[PDB]
Amino acid sequence: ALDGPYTPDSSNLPSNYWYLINPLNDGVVFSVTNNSTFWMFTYLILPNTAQTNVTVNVMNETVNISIDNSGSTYRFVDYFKTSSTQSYRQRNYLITEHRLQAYRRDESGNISNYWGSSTYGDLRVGTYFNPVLNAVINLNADFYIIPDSQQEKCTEYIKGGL
Ligand SMILES: CC(=O)N[C@H]1[C@H](O[C@H]2[C@@H](O)[C@@H](CO)O[C@@H](O[C@H]3[C@H](O)[C@@H](O)[C@H](O)O[C@@H]3CO)[C@@H]2O)O[C@H](CO)[C@@H](O)[C@@H]1O[C@@H]1O[C@H](CO)[C@H](O)[C@H](O)[C@H]1O
Repeated sequence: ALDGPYTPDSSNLPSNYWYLINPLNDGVVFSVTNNSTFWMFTYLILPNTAQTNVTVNVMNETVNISIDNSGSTYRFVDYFKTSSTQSYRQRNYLITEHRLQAYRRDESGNISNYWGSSTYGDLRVGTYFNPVLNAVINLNADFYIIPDSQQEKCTEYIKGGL
């Protein structure tokens, strides 16, 4: 149906596709930096994860972050900073039954992904207005590719699983 799966890869990805990651493992599943004003990664957290300080190696830095997930399903949590020496801070999250999240970089270089919760009723695509034109995107997960004209198909997978 879908093009894929492909093994984990880093590349300066094009803008006319959604990248549907299907991470086998928790932890860092996605990252991108422009090396100057924006660093972003997504951490997949298991259900019933009490608040924990964890050390992670991401985009060539060893950093410490807080993670938590008191829910009964998976939680993909976005972390960002806007300068080299800042600490990472949490942004949006996706609550989901499935090991699936999806990313797209728009033509202005902004990262979009899925936020919210299908079960709660506020699942949405949200865009972080922090351009990273030509930045290498690290997909730390097996993934599939979906043409940008087919966002509804991507949403279907995010909601329902593969
Ligand atoms: C107020 C509300 O709707 N709370 C929801 C909660 O919704 C948040 C999530 O969608 C997260 C995902 O990242 O985004 C939050 O909105 C962000 C927005 O995306 C940012 O751009 C903006 O800068 O900040 C806002 C605020 O941080 C949403 O607010 O999602 C949870 C989990 O599904 C819901 O349970 C929660 O609903 C509330 O649940 C409460 C008890 O658990 C109460 O029932 C309350 O009445 C519900 O509204």
